[PDB]
Amino acid sequence: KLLEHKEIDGRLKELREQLKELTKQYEKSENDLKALQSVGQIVGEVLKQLTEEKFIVKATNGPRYVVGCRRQL
Amino acid sequence: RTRLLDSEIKIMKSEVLRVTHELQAMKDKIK
Repeated sequence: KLLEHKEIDGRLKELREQLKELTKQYEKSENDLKALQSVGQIVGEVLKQLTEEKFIVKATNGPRYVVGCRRQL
Repeated sequence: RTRLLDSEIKIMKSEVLRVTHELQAMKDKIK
C-alpha cells in the first residue's frame, strides 16, 4: 500500500551489502590459485647458434647445454 | 489486500538467496 516494503527495504540492503563484499575476495583468491601452476625457469646466456633449432647455452649455475628454441620467440 | 501477497513472495525469495549464495560463494574460497 502506501508504505509497502519501502521501510523494510533498508534491512535487506544492509544484509546484501555485507554478503556481497565476501564474494569479492573469492575472485582475488582464484588469482593466487592460477599462479600455483607456474614453475620457474633456469637462467643462462646464449653462446652460439649451431642451427636454427639448436643453441649452445650455459646455465648461470652449472654446465653448458645444447637446447632448442621456442618457435614463437 | 494487494500488498500482502507481495510481502510473502519477497520473504520467500530472501531465504532462498541467502542459502544459495552461501553454498556457492563461500564454498569456492574454502575449497
